[PDB]
Amino acid sequence: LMGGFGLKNPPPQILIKNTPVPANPPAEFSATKFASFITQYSTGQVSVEIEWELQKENSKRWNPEVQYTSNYAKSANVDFTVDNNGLYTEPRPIGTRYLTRPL
Amino acid sequence: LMGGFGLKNPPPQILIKNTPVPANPPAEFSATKFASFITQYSTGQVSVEIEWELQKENSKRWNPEVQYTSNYAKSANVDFTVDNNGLYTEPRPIGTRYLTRPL
Repeated sequence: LMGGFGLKNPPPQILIKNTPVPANPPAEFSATKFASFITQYSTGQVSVEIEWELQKENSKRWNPEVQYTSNYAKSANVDFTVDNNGLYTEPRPIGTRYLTRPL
Repeated sequence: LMGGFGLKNPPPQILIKNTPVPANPPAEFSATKFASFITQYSTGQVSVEIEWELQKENSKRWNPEVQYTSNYAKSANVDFTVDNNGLYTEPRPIGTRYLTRPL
């Protein structure tokens, strides 16, 4: 209901964890669980590649369609860009429904 | 300078004429040119087929382009349509320059 593709078998959850690295243990054995660890974290790169199939528009409509367009007029910023502080923003929601089809 | 494709050898001129059909000549010979003809005209269909080659847009631009679009708001007529008397009209000139390229 929030929109998109209902899947019986969706893309799987991908789970990641830093492996615990104990700190120095005591010199005599204790059966108590280790509470003492070397503080650490991890970083890397992730890539996602998705192939999408397209359904082409077959229309015989004579007159021009409504299209999504950026405003041609001047402004202080460009839509869907960073500002002078480096903050990327999205000016508005963009749906998918522009082209038309007979009912 | 009015725009378009300069051609050394353009599409040729296609010339058409109704063939003259004399009216009834006099019963004695005259060498004078016929001035008297059966009035007629012609009608038919004409087809023109042009193949156009396209140059695709390769851009890496991140933000959306300016696009030609029809206005989404309501109005009394639809652009590029006939009116209630059957008169087809063109609301405005449409150029070709919307997509962008680096210089």
